[PDB]
Amino acid sequence: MEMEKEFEQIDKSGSWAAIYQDIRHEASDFPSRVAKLPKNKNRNRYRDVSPFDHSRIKLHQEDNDYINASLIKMEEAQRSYILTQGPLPNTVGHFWEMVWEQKSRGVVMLNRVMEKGSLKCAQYWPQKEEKEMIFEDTNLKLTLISEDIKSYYTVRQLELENLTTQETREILHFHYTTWPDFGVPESPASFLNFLFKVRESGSLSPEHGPVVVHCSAGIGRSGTFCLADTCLLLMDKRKDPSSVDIKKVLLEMRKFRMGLIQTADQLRFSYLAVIEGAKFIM
Ligand SMILES: O[C@H]1CN[C@H]2Cc3c([nH]c4ccccc34)[C@@H]1C2
Repeated sequence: MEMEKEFEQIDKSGSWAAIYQDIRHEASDFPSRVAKLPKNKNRNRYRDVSPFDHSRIKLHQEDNDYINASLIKMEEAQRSYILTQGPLPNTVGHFWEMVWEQKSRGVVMLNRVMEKGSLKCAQYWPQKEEKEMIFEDTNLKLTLISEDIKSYYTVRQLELENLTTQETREILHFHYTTWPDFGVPESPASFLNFLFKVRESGSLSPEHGPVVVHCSAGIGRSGTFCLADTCLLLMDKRKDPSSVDIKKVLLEMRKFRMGLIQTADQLRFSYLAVIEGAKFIM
Protein backbone atom coordinates (compact mmCIF):
# COMPACT_ATOMS: atom_id res chain seq x y z
CA MET A 1 0.00 0.00 0.00
CA GLU A 2 0.99 3.66 -0.27
CA MET A 3 2.25 5.31 2.92
CA GLU A 4 -0.13 8.17 3.80
CA LYS A 5 -3.26 6.04 3.40
CA GLU A 6 -1.77 2.97 5.03
CA PHE A 7 -1.09 5.47 7.84
CA GLU A 8 -4.70 6.60 8.28
CA GLN A 9 -5.82 2.97 7.99
CA ILE A 10 -3.62 1.99 10.95
CA ASP A 11 -4.77 5.02 12.96
CA LYS A 12 -8.47 4.34 12.36
CA SER A 13 -7.99 0.64 13.17
CA GLY A 14 -5.66 1.30 16.12
CA SER A 15 -3.25 -1.48 15.14
CA TRP A 16 0.17 0.17 15.57
CA ALA A 17 1.19 -2.34 18.26
CA ALA A 18 0.34 -5.28 16.00
CA ILE A 19 2.25 -3.84 13.03
CA TYR A 20 5.28 -3.18 15.23
CA GLN A 21 5.21 -6.67 16.75
CA ASP A 22 5.21 -8.16 13.22
CA ILE A 23 8.44 -6.24 12.51
CA ARG A 24 9.97 -7.56 15.73
CA HIS A 25 9.04 -11.13 14.75
CA GLU A 26 10.49 -10.92 11.22
CA ALA A 27 13.72 -9.12 12.18
CA SER A 28 17.10 -10.75 11.57
CA ASP A 29 19.00 -12.59 14.30
CA PHE A 30 22.77 -12.77 13.77
CA PRO A 31 25.52 -13.58 16.30
CA SER A 32 27.07 -10.90 18.57
CA ARG A 33 29.79 -13.04 20.17
CA VAL A 34 32.49 -10.36 20.46
CA ALA A 35 30.12 -8.00 22.36
CA LYS A 36 29.45 -10.70 24.97
CA LEU A 37 33.08 -11.57 25.82
CA PRO A 38 33.76 -10.90 29.54
CA LYS A 39 36.54 -8.40 28.79
CA ASN A 40 33.98 -6.14 27.05
CA LYS A 41 31.37 -5.88 29.83
CA ASN A 42 32.30 -2.30 30.74
CA ARG A 43 32.18 -1.29 27.02
CA ASN A 44 28.40 -1.91 26.78
CA ARG A 45 25.77 0.39 28.28
CA TYR A 46 22.89 -2.12 28.07
CA ARG A 47 23.22 -5.90 28.22
CA ASP A 48 20.45 -6.44 25.63
CA VAL A 49 21.79 -4.00 22.94
CA SER A 50 24.83 -5.38 21.08
CA PRO A 51 26.35 -4.99 17.57
CA PHE A 52 26.25 -8.03 15.28
CA ASP A 53 29.68 -9.52 14.54
CA HIS A 54 29.28 -9.20 10.75
CA SER A 55 28.64 -5.42 10.75
CA ARG A 56 30.46 -4.16 13.87
CA ILE A 57 33.01 -1.32 13.61
CA LYS A 58 36.52 -2.49 14.53
CA LEU A 59 38.98 -0.16 16.24
CA HIS A 60 42.47 -0.19 14.68
CA GLN A 61 44.05 -1.62 17.81
CA GLU A 62 45.59 -5.03 18.43
CA ASP A 63 44.82 -5.23 22.16
CA ASN A 64 41.03 -4.84 22.02
CA ASP A 65 39.24 -3.74 18.86
CA TYR A 66 35.72 -3.66 20.36
CA ILE A 67 33.23 -0.76 20.39
CA ASN A 68 29.41 -0.92 20.56
CA ALA A 69 28.86 0.48 17.03
CA SER A 70 27.45 -0.87 13.72
CA LEU A 71 27.83 0.02 9.98
CA ILE A 72 24.40 0.36 8.30
CA LYS A 73 25.09 0.22 4.50
CA MET A 74 22.04 1.05 2.31
CA GLU A 75 22.84 -0.17 -1.21
CA GLU A 76 19.98 1.27 -3.31
CA ALA A 77 19.96 4.63 -1.49
CA GLN A 78 23.80 4.88 -1.61
CA ARG A 79 24.03 6.06 2.00
CA SER A 80 25.98 4.64 4.95
CA TYR A 81 25.61 5.39 8.68
CA ILE A 82 27.45 4.32 11.85
CA LEU A 83 24.97 3.83 14.74
CA THR A 84 26.47 3.69 18.24
CA GLN A 85 25.52 3.99 21.93
CA GLY A 86 26.15 7.16 23.89
CA PRO A 87 29.78 7.01 25.08
CA LEU A 88 30.54 5.66 28.61
CA PRO A 89 33.19 7.09 30.95
CA ASN A 90 35.59 4.33 29.85
CA THR A 91 34.79 4.57 26.11
CA VAL A 92 35.05 8.30 25.27
CA GLY A 93 38.57 7.76 23.87
CA HIS A 94 37.39 4.79 21.78
CA PHE A 95 34.51 6.93 20.40
CA TRP A 96 36.85 9.62 19.05
CA GLU A 97 39.31 6.97 17.79
CA MET A 98 36.42 5.58 15.69
CA VAL A 99 35.49 9.04 14.33
CA TRP A 100 39.14 9.54 13.30
CA GLU A 101 39.73 6.08 11.77
CA GLN A 102 36.43 6.01 9.80
CA LYS A 103 37.03 9.56 8.37
CA SER A 104 33.64 10.87 9.54
CA ARG A 105 32.83 14.56 9.12
CA GLY A 106 29.78 14.79 11.41
CA VAL A 107 28.45 13.43 14.73
CA VAL A 108 24.64 13.45 15.29
CA MET A 109 23.49 13.41 18.97
CA LEU A 110 19.76 12.90 19.68
CA ASN A 111 19.74 12.88 23.53
CA ARG A 112 20.66 15.14 26.45
CA VAL A 113 23.50 14.15 28.82
CA MET A 114 20.92 13.94 31.66
CA GLU A 115 17.32 12.81 31.05
CA LYS A 116 14.73 11.59 33.60
CA GLY A 117 17.23 12.52 36.36
CA SER A 118 19.88 9.96 35.24
CA LEU A 119 22.99 10.09 33.07
CA LYS A 120 22.33 8.93 29.48
CA CYS A 121 25.89 9.45 28.17
CA ALA A 122 29.23 10.94 29.20
CA GLN A 123 30.13 14.62 28.68
CA TYR A 124 32.40 13.70 25.77
CA TRP A 125 33.10 17.10 24.13
CA PRO A 126 34.49 20.36 25.60
CA GLN A 127 32.12 23.12 26.70
CA LYS A 128 34.61 26.06 26.65
CA GLU A 129 37.10 27.10 23.94
CA GLU A 130 39.97 27.51 26.40
CA LYS A 131 39.41 24.10 28.16
CA GLU A 132 40.32 21.42 25.60
CA MET A 133 40.13 17.64 26.21
CA ILE A 134 42.95 15.10 25.88
CA PHE A 135 42.19 11.36 25.58
CA GLU A 136 45.40 9.72 26.70
CA ASP A 137 44.43 6.11 25.99
CA THR A 138 43.96 6.86 22.24
CA ASN A 139 46.29 9.91 21.89
CA LEU A 140 43.74 12.45 20.61
CA LYS A 141 43.07 16.12 21.42
CA LEU A 142 39.66 17.77 21.01
CA THR A 143 38.98 21.55 21.02
CA LEU A 144 35.73 23.55 20.86
CA ILE A 145 36.03 26.07 17.98
CA SER A 146 32.51 27.61 17.91
CA GLU A 147 28.95 26.92 19.07
CA ASP A 148 25.61 28.07 17.59
CA ILE A 149 22.61 27.53 19.94
CA LYS A 150 19.15 27.52 18.34
CA SER A 151 15.70 26.82 19.75
CA TYR A 152 15.57 23.09 18.90
CA TYR A 153 19.22 22.15 18.27
CA THR A 154 22.83 23.30 18.67
CA VAL A 155 25.67 23.03 16.09
CA ARG A 156 29.29 22.96 17.22
CA GLN A 157 32.55 23.14 15.28
CA LEU A 158 35.25 20.92 16.84
CA GLU A 159 38.95 20.32 16.02
CA LEU A 160 40.21 16.75 16.42
CA GLU A 161 44.00 16.32 16.44
CA ASN A 162 45.82 13.00 16.14
CA LEU A 163 48.70 13.68 18.56
CA THR A 164 50.82 10.89 17.03
CA THR A 165 50.94 12.51 13.55
CA GLN A 166 49.91 16.12 14.36
CA GLU A 167 47.22 15.90 11.67
CA THR A 168 44.03 17.90 12.38
CA ARG A 169 40.43 17.69 11.13
CA GLU A 170 37.26 19.72 11.51
CA ILE A 171 34.28 17.75 12.94
CA LEU A 172 30.70 19.08 13.00
CA HIS A 173 28.55 18.21 16.10
CA PHE A 174 24.79 18.30 15.41
CA HIS A 175 22.89 18.15 18.75
CA TYR A 176 19.09 17.78 18.74
CA THR A 177 18.23 19.06 22.22
CA THR A 178 14.40 18.96 22.44
CA TRP A 179 13.27 15.30 22.13
CA PRO A 180 10.91 14.83 25.13
CA ASP A 181 11.92 12.75 28.16
CA PHE A 182 8.83 10.54 27.50
CA GLY A 183 7.18 9.63 24.19
CA VAL A 184 7.86 11.26 20.80
CA PRO A 185 7.45 14.83 19.47
CA GLU A 186 3.93 15.93 18.60
CA SER A 187 4.99 17.31 15.19
CA PRO A 188 7.92 16.11 13.04
CA ALA A 189 8.65 19.64 11.82
CA SER A 190 11.68 20.44 14.00
CA PHE A 191 13.18 16.94 13.55
CA LEU A 192 12.93 17.31 9.74
CA ASN A 193 14.44 20.81 9.86
CA PHE A 194 17.33 19.28 11.85
CA LEU A 195 17.80 16.44 9.31
CA PHE A 196 17.98 18.99 6.49
CA LYS A 197 20.65 20.97 8.39
CA VAL A 198 22.78 17.82 8.72
CA ARG A 199 22.33 17.14 4.97
CA GLU A 200 23.26 20.70 3.99
CA SER A 201 26.58 20.44 5.88
CA GLY A 202 28.00 17.63 3.68
CA SER A 203 28.21 15.21 6.61
CA LEU A 204 26.04 12.57 4.86
CA SER A 205 27.74 12.74 1.50
CA PRO A 206 30.01 10.17 -0.20
CA GLU A 207 33.14 12.37 -0.09
CA HIS A 208 33.35 11.68 3.68
CA GLY A 209 33.31 8.59 5.90
CA PRO A 210 29.91 7.62 7.37
CA VAL A 211 28.18 9.99 9.79
CA VAL A 212 28.24 8.77 13.42
CA VAL A 213 24.72 8.89 14.99
CA HIS A 214 23.83 8.13 18.62
CA CYS A 215 21.28 8.46 21.40
CA SER A 216 21.52 6.52 24.68
CA ALA A 217 21.34 2.93 23.29
CA GLY A 218 21.84 3.86 19.62
CA ILE A 219 18.70 2.09 18.31
CA GLY A 220 15.55 4.14 19.00
CA ARG A 221 15.84 7.85 18.16
CA SER A 222 18.98 6.94 16.12
CA GLY A 223 16.94 4.44 14.09
CA THR A 224 14.26 7.07 13.44
CA PHE A 225 16.90 9.47 12.00
CA CYS A 226 18.43 7.05 9.46
CA LEU A 227 15.08 5.46 8.53
CA ALA A 228 13.56 8.86 7.68
CA ASP A 229 16.65 10.01 5.73
CA THR A 230 16.89 6.81 3.61
CA CYS A 231 13.13 6.70 2.83
CA LEU A 232 13.12 10.34 1.65
CA LEU A 233 16.20 9.73 -0.55
CA LEU A 234 14.54 6.68 -2.17
CA MET A 235 11.39 8.73 -2.90
CA ASP A 236 13.60 11.20 -4.85
CA LYS A 237 15.50 8.49 -6.78
CA ARG A 238 12.66 6.20 -7.93
CA LYS A 239 10.24 6.68 -10.83
CA ASP A 240 7.35 5.75 -8.52
CA PRO A 241 7.78 7.30 -5.04
CA SER A 242 4.69 5.51 -3.72
CA SER A 243 6.62 2.23 -4.09
CA VAL A 244 8.81 3.05 -1.05
CA ASP A 245 7.80 0.66 1.75
CA ILE A 246 8.95 1.96 5.14
CA LYS A 247 8.47 -1.42 6.85
CA LYS A 248 10.69 -3.11 4.22
CA VAL A 249 13.38 -0.41 4.58
CA LEU A 250 13.34 -0.85 8.39
CA LEU A 251 13.72 -4.62 8.11
CA GLU A 252 16.67 -4.10 5.72
CA MET A 253 18.33 -1.78 8.27
CA ARG A 254 17.74 -4.37 11.05
CA LYS A 255 20.02 -6.76 9.13
CA PHE A 256 22.88 -4.46 10.30
CA ARG A 257 21.87 -3.53 13.91
CA MET A 258 19.27 -5.06 16.25
CA GLY A 259 16.29 -3.25 17.71
CA LEU A 260 16.02 -0.19 15.45
CA ILE A 261 12.79 1.65 16.41
CA GLN A 262 12.04 0.73 20.05
CA THR A 263 8.28 1.41 20.35
CA ALA A 264 5.12 1.55 18.25
CA ASP A 265 5.05 5.31 18.94
CA GLN A 266 8.51 5.68 17.35
CA LEU A 267 7.24 3.68 14.35
CA ARG A 268 4.23 5.98 13.93
CA PHE A 269 6.47 9.04 14.33
CA SER A 270 8.77 7.72 11.57
CA TYR A 271 5.81 7.39 9.17
CA LEU A 272 4.70 10.93 10.04
CA ALA A 273 8.17 12.32 9.40
CA VAL A 274 8.49 10.70 5.96
CA ILE A 275 4.97 11.77 4.94
CA GLU A 276 5.47 15.42 5.84
CA GLY A 277 9.00 15.47 4.56
CA ALA A 278 7.96 14.26 1.11
CA LYS A 279 5.73 17.33 0.64
CA PHE A 280 8.43 19.82 1.48
CA ILE A 281 10.98 18.29 -0.85
CA MET A 282 8.86 19.26 -3.85
O1 LIG B 1 -3.94 13.55 10.84
C1 LIG B 1 -3.34 13.19 9.62
C2 LIG B 1 -3.12 14.42 8.82
N1 LIG B 1 -2.48 14.21 7.64
C3 LIG B 1 -1.30 13.52 7.78
C4 LIG B 1 -0.23 14.34 8.40
C5 LIG B 1 -0.22 14.47 9.74
C6 LIG B 1 -1.03 13.64 10.45
N2 LIG B 1 -0.87 13.92 11.80
C7 LIG B 1 0.06 14.93 11.87
C8 LIG B 1 0.52 15.53 13.05
C9 LIG B 1 1.45 16.51 12.91
C10 LIG B 1 1.88 16.84 11.64
C11 LIG B 1 1.37 16.22 10.52
C12 LIG B 1 0.46 15.26 10.60
C13 LIG B 1 -1.97 12.62 9.90
C14 LIG B 1 -1.58 12.26 8.54
